[PDB]
Amino acid sequence: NDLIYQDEHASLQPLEGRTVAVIGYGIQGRAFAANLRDSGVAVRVGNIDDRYFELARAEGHRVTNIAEAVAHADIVLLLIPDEAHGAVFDVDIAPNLRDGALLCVAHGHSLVQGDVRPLPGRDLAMLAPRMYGDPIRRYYLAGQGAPAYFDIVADHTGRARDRVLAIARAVGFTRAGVMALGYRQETFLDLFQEQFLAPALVDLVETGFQVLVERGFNPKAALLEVYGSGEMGKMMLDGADIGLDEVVALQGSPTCQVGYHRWRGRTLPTAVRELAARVLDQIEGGDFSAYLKEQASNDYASLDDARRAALKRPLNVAHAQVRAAFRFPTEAAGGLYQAA
Amino acid sequence: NDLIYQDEHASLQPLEGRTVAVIGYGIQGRAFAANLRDSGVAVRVGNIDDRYFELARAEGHRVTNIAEAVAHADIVLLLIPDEAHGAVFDVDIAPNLRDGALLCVAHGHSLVQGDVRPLPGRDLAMLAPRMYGDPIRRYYLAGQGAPAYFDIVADHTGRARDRVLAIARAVGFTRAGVMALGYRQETFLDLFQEQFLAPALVDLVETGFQVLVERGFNPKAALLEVYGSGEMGKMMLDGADIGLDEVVALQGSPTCQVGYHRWRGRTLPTAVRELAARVLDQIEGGDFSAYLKEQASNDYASLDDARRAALKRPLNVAHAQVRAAFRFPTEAAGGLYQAAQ
Ligand SMILES: NC(=O)C1=CN([C@@H]2O[C@H](COP(=O)(O)OP(=O)(O)OC[C@H]3O[C@@H](n4cnc5c(N)ncnc54)[C@H](O)[C@@H]3O)[C@@H](O)[C@H]2O)C=CC1
Ligand SMILES: NC(=O)C1=CN([C@@H]2O[C@H](COP(=O)(O)OP(=O)(O)OC[C@H]3O[C@@H](n4cnc5c(N)ncnc54)[C@H](O)[C@@H]3O)[C@@H](O)[C@H]2O)C=CC1
Ligand SMILES: CC(C)CC/C(O)=C(/O)C(=O)O
Ligand SMILES: CC(C)CC/C(O)=C(/O)C(=O)O
Ligand SMILES: [Mg+2]
Ligand SMILES: [Mg+2]
Ligand SMILES: [Mg+2]
Ligand SMILES: [Mg+2]
Ligand code: NA
Repeated sequence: NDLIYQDEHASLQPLEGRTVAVIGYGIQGRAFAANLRDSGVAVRVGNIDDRYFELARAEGHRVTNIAEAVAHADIVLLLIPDEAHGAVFDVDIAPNLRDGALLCVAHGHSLVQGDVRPLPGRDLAMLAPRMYGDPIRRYYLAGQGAPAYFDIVADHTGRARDRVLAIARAVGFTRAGVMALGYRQETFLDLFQEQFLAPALVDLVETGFQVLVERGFNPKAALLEVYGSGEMGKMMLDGADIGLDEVVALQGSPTCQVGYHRWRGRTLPTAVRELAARVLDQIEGGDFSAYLKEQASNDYASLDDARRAALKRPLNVAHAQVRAAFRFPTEAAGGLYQAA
Repeated sequence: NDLIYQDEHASLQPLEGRTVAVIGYGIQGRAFAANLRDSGVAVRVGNIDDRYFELARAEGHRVTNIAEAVAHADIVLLLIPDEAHGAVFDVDIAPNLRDGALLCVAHGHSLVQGDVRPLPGRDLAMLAPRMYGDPIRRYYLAGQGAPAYFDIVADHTGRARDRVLAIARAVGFTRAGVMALGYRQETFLDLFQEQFLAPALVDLVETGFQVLVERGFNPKAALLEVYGSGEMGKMMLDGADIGLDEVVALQGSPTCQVGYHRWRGRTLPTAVRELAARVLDQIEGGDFSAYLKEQASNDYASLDDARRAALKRPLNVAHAQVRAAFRFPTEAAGGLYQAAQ
């Protein structure tokens, strides 16, 4: 039976007189660092000598190297890329982590790989948000939050749970719900979303766009319908609330609803389900983890090549033409991470 | 090259001293009515004797039967289901449409089928928003808009275009962009999104949930990752702004990016391409239109059954379980259609 913590199940008492070192000031680090400060938690940033160090200083944080941040903290949040956990743990964290100190990862990968490990006298946990940085930050400022999963891997102090959930509460996850889930399950689940679901959603949008273009439809209009209008985006985000079939029922004309229900449950052949299983086997079997380590140890040059190639795909050429000629509703993001 | 109107390309001058009859107070009707009212346009609602009639009165609109609203209007927006257009046009609109009056549809279907036709002495246009009612209304109140396609079908007065684009500005569509597109192409494009893409997107989310649960993953966690968390919804909506591959490049960890690009462009078999082609054929050759008419004739009895059947699929059973347990952040839609500035 699932164990889910909300605001009534956590407090900031565990953080009284304690310092949190946010290690890394990237997509997660910046949001955690911002939300912790605004919740009145004493917070530090530990970062290498790169652009994120300068950004942290620009947004008013105490910033040092990782070793000094860890040395001066009761709670350490390791929010750097997963392939870099091993070296930073062995060289910078493990040697400097105080007795009774808590170390938290935001993803189970490094724990499954044995790159981050329990240490005598210290607490090890996962607090893994189900959302990226900007949304977590905007939700927090509007008195809301996104969900998280947590796992208490090692608890020498016996106070690991209260401290992990106090961190979750300070960053806002308890406003949605923080659910117990093993670090190993979170790893395979998270990598599945990234490797099957997300690529497949975009491939499907792209297939809609490519067929419409081949069949002589206006490319701007084809792009707009398949996601560019924001309509498929809204259906999916409104669907998160009330349900996907329920969005079509509430919001679709009878013409739309009859069309939708003619093909609902019939569009995908069994080969899609079978690829999903192949992707899961690769994640669980160690094949992905090996591929990731290869792709990593060049400062991700093969990823740079892929990101640049993607921007010249027809869909993305058409996106730039539509966005130049159609204004999309956005919200000002300036000072979003400065003190509330 | 495309014809795309924004705010600097339209004005409210063509609506000075003119009345708009909104026919229907549904998803589109309620949104048009509110945005028109708030933009300082005199508006009336024409509606049959159902709950939408009472809703329009409760939200403070002048409501009558369709015939009276049309008879007292310079511009008429036909915002009822597409299969009801034929009988309402013949009985309520055509005999009461003033000389020099404009009739607009928000979808090209009734025009393709010939159920709404040009009338001597009058203007006929399509103004088809690329968005449903709630977002249209929320965007408007934020000083933003949804995109729309327009087509001038008949222009007796010579003022059809100015008036269509005037309505578009009043409702907020020109804050995004209003593009000239033929009613026939809008019909097939709009139906294709509804009949191929939207089902495929939900079928794919469903496949994700099903494979995870059948391999013994926590059902609540599986539901959350495939859409329930809002993350995949946020990726698609943010992607509308900056691009889908760009969202993953800006917001995804290096782990996420390496995984995404390992399978991006390799997930779908050719069968999904061929299905989209099959759906376009059914739409273009009149097979869907025949199907919709058989469906409409039953008072949408089959639609009621499928809607109730869908609530019992494991995905939607897991949805209610997740939503009872996790709080999802949403704005109060309660005041959304109340009078504004
Ligand atoms: N991307 C997301 O929104 C989410 C991230 N996570 C997890 O959170 C953690 C942080 O991920 P992101 O914020 O996306 O990462 P990111 O790509 O934004 O990481 C940037 C930060 O990592 C530091 N960094 C990078 N390589 C380093 C190295 N070799 N040594 C030291 N510091 C280094 C940079 O200085 C910078 O502060 C990861 O474990 C990730 O799996 C999980 C949930 C959501
Ligand atoms: N659903 C959407 O978000 C969008 C709809 N459209 C188009 O807008 C038009 C309106 O569709 P929705 O607002 O979604 O429909 P809806 O299902 O919300 O329509 C409800 C309204 O239609 C009236 N109505 C229903 N049957 C009627 C009949 N037989 N005679 C007279 N009035 C009747 C009701 O009294 C009520 O006012 C359609 O042509 C549709 O294709 C296009 C763009 C977006
Ligand atoms: C409910 C969403 C997915 C579709 C709404 C839409 O854009 C239409 O043309 C219609 O419902 O007829
Ligand atoms: C950017 C979206 C699709 C994913 C963000 C997320 O949930 C992760 O675990 C990650 O980036 O590593
Ligand atoms: Mg994730
Ligand atoms: Mg439609
Ligand atoms: Mg549509
Ligand atoms: Mg991840
Ligand atoms: Na429903």
